[PDB]
Amino acid sequence: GSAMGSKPAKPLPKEMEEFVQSSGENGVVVFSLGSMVSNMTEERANVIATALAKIPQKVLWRFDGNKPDALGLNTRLYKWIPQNDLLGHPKTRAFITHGGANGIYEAIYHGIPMVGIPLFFDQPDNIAHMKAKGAAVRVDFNTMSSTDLLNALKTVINDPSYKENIMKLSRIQH
Amino acid sequence: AKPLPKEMEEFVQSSGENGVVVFSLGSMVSNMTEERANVIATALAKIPQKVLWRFDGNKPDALGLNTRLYKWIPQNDLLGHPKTRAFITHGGANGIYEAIYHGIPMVGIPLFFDQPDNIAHMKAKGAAVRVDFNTMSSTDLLNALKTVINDPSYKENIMKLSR
Repeated sequence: GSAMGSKPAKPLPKEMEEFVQSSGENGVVVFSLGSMVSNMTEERANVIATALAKIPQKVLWRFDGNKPDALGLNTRLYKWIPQNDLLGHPKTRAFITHGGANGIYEAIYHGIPMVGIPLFFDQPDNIAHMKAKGAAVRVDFNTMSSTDLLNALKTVINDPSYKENIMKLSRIQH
Repeated sequence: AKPLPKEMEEFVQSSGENGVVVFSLGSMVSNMTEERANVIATALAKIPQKVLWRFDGNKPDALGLNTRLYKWIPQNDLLGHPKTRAFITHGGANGIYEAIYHGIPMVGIPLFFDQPDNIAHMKAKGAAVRVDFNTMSSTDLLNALKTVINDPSYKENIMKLSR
């Protein structure tokens, strides 16, 4: 019973696990665009915040800018997230991601369907293969409206075809 | 509710009282030259810790029996494991936050972007040593690892930053 402890650390930090548990039946959504667009224009952050505020899920958003004016009560901002641990949490319903390789692998591993928002580099191709397999919907960061993002979210969270398609990939992967 | 994939967990537990080291240069090091992979593998093979290396290229000839390659690692789960002794990282912000949160000292190998300044800050705080990916020899990397594992000031300094 030392100060460090001799057991593996808890999956989620203290307040974060309480926030996830408070989602009840609706569950949560993980939102991370990676380090390179954790800061963004006020206009883009409010488009996103407005969409996220309209789903009944709780939302964990990796974000470091100024708090958006339209941030919903269901949404919390985090400078960092234990992404794999959130994706493996039983409450998690969807992953909004830029489509990096580590994130897609964790999404497939844990069977979490995606809203893909590719920005740079391999990310457009990474999401294209997920969209092909029915495990993701794709939206365009620069031009998406709040309703565009909200519809993508509602689709991936509630239409089970996305969950089932990524579970097919999950069951091969492990 | 298990942080590590089964086979990865068995490897981590197999480290006994030596513990493990987590090595990840992130997404932008997809692959590297044979020459660099052998320099790294040679160094990693010479510590008593077991080593989990995020790596997706050709298996290095010099890969030690203490070292395993993974296309993907659960980085926060490994850093939170009681066996973990050090984190060799490119210096991405998320990894550094996790290392600070779990009290794990770092060998920083910054490559691009914010990574040089991220690692420079950790080194200034005594929580990291810094090496150069393109220049480092096997001895350089081995000495850095030995330092941050065996000199406790690095772990103690990063635990200060924790709170």
